Amino acid sequence: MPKPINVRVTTMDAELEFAIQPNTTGKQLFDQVVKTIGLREVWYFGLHYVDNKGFPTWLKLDKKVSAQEVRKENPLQFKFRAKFYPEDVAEELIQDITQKLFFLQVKEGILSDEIYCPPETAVLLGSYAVQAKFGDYNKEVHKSGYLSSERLIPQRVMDQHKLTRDQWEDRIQVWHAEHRGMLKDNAMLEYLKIAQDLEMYGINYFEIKNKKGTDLWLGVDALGLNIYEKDDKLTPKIGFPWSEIRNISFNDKKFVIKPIDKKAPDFVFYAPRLRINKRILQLCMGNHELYMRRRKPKRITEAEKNERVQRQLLTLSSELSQARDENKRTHNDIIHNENMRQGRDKYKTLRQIRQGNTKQRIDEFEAL
Repeated sequence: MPKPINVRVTTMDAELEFAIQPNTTGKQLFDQVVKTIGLREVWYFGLHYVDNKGFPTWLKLDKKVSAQEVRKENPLQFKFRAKFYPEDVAEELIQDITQKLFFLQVKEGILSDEIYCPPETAVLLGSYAVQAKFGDYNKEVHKSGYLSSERLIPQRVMDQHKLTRDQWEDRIQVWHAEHRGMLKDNAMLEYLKIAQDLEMYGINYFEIKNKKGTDLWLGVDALGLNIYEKDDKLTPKIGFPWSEIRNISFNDKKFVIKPIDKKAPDFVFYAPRLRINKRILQLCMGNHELYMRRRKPKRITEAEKNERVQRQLLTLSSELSQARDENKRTHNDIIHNENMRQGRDKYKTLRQIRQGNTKQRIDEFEAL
């Protein structure tokens, strides 16, 4: 008689605990999870685990779960998370639940400083998250200190302003009040629309090298491939949109990305670890396929589309200037500020690094 296998699956805000069988496939486990939570925009999501050798792995839906060398423990431990992001959160997400799971996952990344976020944006996001959780601010319900348990902003932002925790709470409350009338779901959407303009939003970074051995980063996202220099993960230097990419493959350490324009050269780079390379391939093909499906069945910021949000950000800029402690800036702070001083942003930079033909950009790449 087959022995049942106890599993535990967590989403950003729930846990599921049930038993599967030795013949249960990843797809069957995945389907049980999404059905339980009522999630139907399944193309964005996957189950993540650690294998019996210590490596973070995404579950294959085709294979038996018992055959994927999941770390032996009772219960087996999985995390249900977004593996891919939409190109534009505003145009694409359909369900409340889908929006929520993205909102929670992105917010976790911002708060942990996995995703760099400048002070004024961080604070405004914080106030939108507060609107989402609490609903309309009401002085007679939300007495002083209602925010005392909240993770409002990244520690870095707190470290560089001469404000107390109580002052941070006072300031976030004022902005919370500004969002009166906004449905919780739309506050979650507004949060995502703001966050999606961040330099590091939605990007998976991988250590790579060009031919002459220069250490670089590869960025894989819904829009395409970016190349970063070793000490600057905010500012891509060279870019290849998915529209120019025919296929992606690798062998051992060598990645070959072929062009749609057959007369263009191949984009070639190196990455040292087999397991990581399998993941890079999956992320590339996955993002590429979604990209193509959107088109064959000029990007601006949320601030630029949304005059009110634009004013809110600049009002916060003025409000935070006095309290700023200029000796507390981090490396990423410094990079971001210099980009801003030059008038740059995510989309301007993306268009800039994508100019020139494929060969010119590959030649730049090999020169780094």
